[PDB]
Amino acid sequence: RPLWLPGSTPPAHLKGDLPGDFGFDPLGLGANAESLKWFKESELVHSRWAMAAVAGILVQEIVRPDVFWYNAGKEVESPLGPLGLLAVEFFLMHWVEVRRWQDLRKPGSVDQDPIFSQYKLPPHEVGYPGGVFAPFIPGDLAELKVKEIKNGRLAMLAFVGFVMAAQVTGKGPIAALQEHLADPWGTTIFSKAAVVPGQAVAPPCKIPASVSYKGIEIPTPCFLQGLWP
Amino acid sequence: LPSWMPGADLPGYLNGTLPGDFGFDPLYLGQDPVKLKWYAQAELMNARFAMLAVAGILVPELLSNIGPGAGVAWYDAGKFEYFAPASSLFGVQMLLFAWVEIRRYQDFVKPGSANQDPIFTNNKLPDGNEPGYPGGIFDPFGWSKGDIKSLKLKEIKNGRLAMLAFAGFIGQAYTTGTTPLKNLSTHLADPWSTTVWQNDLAR
Amino acid sequence: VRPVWFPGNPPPAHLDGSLAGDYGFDPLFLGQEPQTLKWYVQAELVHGRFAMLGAAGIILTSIGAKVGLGFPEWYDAGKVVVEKNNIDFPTLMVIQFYLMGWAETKRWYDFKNPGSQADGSFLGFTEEFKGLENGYPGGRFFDPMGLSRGDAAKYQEYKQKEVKNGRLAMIACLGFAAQYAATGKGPLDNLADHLADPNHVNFATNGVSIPI
Amino acid sequence: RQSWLPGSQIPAHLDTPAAQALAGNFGFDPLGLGKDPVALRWYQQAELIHCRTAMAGVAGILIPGLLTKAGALNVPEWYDAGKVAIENSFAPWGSLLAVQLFLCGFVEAKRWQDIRKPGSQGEPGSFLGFEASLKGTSELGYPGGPFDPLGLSKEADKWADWKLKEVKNGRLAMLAFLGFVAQKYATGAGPVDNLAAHLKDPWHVNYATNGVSLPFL
Amino acid sequence: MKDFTTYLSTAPVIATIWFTFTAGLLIEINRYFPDPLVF
Repeated sequence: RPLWLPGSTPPAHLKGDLPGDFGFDPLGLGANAESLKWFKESELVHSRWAMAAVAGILVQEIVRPDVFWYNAGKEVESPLGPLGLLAVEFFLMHWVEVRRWQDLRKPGSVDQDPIFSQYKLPPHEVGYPGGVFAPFIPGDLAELKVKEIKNGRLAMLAFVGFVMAAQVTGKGPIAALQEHLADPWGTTIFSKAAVVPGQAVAPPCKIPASVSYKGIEIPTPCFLQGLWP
Repeated sequence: LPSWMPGADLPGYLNGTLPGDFGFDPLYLGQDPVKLKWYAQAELMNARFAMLAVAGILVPELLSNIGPGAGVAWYDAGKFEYFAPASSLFGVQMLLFAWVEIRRYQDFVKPGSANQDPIFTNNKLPDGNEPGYPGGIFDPFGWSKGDIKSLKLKEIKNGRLAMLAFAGFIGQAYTTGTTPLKNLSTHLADPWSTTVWQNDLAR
Repeated sequence: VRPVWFPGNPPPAHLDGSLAGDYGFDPLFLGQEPQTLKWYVQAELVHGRFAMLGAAGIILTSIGAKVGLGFPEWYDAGKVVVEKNNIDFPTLMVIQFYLMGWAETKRWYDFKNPGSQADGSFLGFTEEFKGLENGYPGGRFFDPMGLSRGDAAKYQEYKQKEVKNGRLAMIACLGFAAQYAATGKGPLDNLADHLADPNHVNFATNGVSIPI
Repeated sequence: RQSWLPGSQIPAHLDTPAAQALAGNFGFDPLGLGKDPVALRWYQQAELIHCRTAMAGVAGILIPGLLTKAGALNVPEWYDAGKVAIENSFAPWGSLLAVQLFLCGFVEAKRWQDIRKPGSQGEPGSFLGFEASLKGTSELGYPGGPFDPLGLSKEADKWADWKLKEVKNGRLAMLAFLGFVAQKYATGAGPVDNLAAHLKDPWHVNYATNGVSLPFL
Repeated sequence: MKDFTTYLSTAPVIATIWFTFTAGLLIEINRYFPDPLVF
């Protein structure tokens, strides 16, 4: 079995049934199956969120450059009332999330379109609605799920590294890429900072301070500033 | 079992025998059967009264905003002549409302006891007593042709709805000092800046 | 056979190695009595966890101080924050009192009666206030991640590490108290100082600790 | 069962058919003052008396004082209302005092004799027609006839409910009176105003800020 | 240890400690509240 370590031994509760495992849980927290399903769900959740996020940020930096995706929160504009937008947002989200959670806590219990009785989703797996939720399927879930989880974990890493690269350079990830390409040698946190018993150094942040939006003036500190190297 | 919460856990006692029962009692306050009766009746009364109340609110407002004895705001209590002093008429009322109250209650405690005109013994209600649903003279248009249940369900539904309606009326009136139709027209002009938080934060 | 706190001598009677951190160290036989011993177990656990809290907050704040983040020195921090804010010292204190009193009383009467606190007399919760062991209230709340309910072996190892780091944190916070009591400075400052000159930055250089 | 303190042990005499069958028991007897049956019975009666009196008093304080915040019903402060009334009155305060002493004394003596013997004032012919309804209702502290006119003592369902609510609200009314007089000593202000102030700023309107309750601060 | 506990539960030492406790109580009382005459 392909393992996250060549030549090592998987733990107890890890075998390989669920895709995306290769015997990795050094803390062995996958003991309780309840929390384990909980965490499978949560990891799928985060992976999908982050995949969507990186995709959107990338394509947007592409087509509409010079718009700091990080500062889109600030510099967005729309004639619609922001309060109404966030209201619709909250309510929509409360609904969808309570649906998914009610189904998790009680499997196969909400599978119907409660409006159109004709419409009702077939039986499926928690974390795998499908049917209408997956109408067209080329290939096999055997590979689809493994690719899903792989790409999702990778995209989580992508998103967080984008955030770091912004906090350190303020540049969009593509800008930072072109920068790295320009100087392969000097474009490294290595070439940016280091720590020694004599003295320590860290790169300064580009996210300036409390952002002054339309009256609120959001306090904008840094992520764990003092321990960046 | 239509539930206020699909897949949830209904209480045992709630069994749909009353219209509008979606198994809703998160506080288990209807475990006593006598209490359940008391409160079925109270829901009915307060809800139906809220119905007729919000109707008496809306209708004359709608007529005033169109092309007529008065166009006064519904909460403008002490202000009208009505050719008679309020206190006297109020005493009249309390007596007569007490009259439903007493025979309503009598038939609730002892069913099938109040059917006749006590004056005109011939003039009498049938056996379809159903404490809370007399009918007969209370159903002169040949209704109750349907079973009872569609009308009962829509009844309890609209009654709860009207209770909420009146609550909104009084609350938003205390806050805005305005009339409900006007408030709704404002929300229609713009909903995007007419919200609770809009106005409580302007407050 | 287990490594004694003092190699060569045999351990005491009421000390065997059943609980984590047992190296046979009760030269004063305070745990001769089972009830008192178990009580002491719980007390040591509580105090060690508190010391862990103390060390963590201290070191974080001290880093925030030394690096230019404007974080006050801990022994000044309480005063400076109550001053920077419009808070009322007695109000803070009394609310904190309320809270610690209620929770600690629950713990106390659970030590008294081992399981009466999970009876569900509380709002609606049951066994979520049921102690797994003395000083080990492992439940859905005090162990939502459920480490105790898997691999009891690694769990015992974790208990070992817990008491270990706990005694370490106790001695650490005492050390910090001493560093300030001596130098009047930040412990991280004194740290960088000993870094500068271990040969000439120490208690022997303080001359206060050793009064010669 | 519902205990004043979970985990803790229940007082034996409190854990008895009579006591647990009296009302509102929670095992609350730290000092153990009702071990004697006669004693605890007396105390039950006493708690009843105090409950009802305190309910009445707090009503007479709040409701008039509440509606004096409303436009109508200009009434003074409760503690000064004594002076106000003796001013607006006609008979001397000592006089009306002695009168009401007579009045209360007679019926209190009645209650007394009945507690001594439940079938005491049912002594036929002692009064013209009293005895008939002047007998107890098998629960000392629960007379009948004129007592419970509307006949709410007949339905056993709501019986213990009325009882529990009675004892609850009565104890709470005691506490209300105590808080009122306490904040009258400390703040010196009317309780409604004290409430208004604590509403305006609980964070600074409290005995914590009075420097009265806790002067060492 | 239990021997020690018993030795402490012996009588004259208990009389001792109770008296010490009471006396320190009253001495501190007079310290913080000097010169009491009435009330």
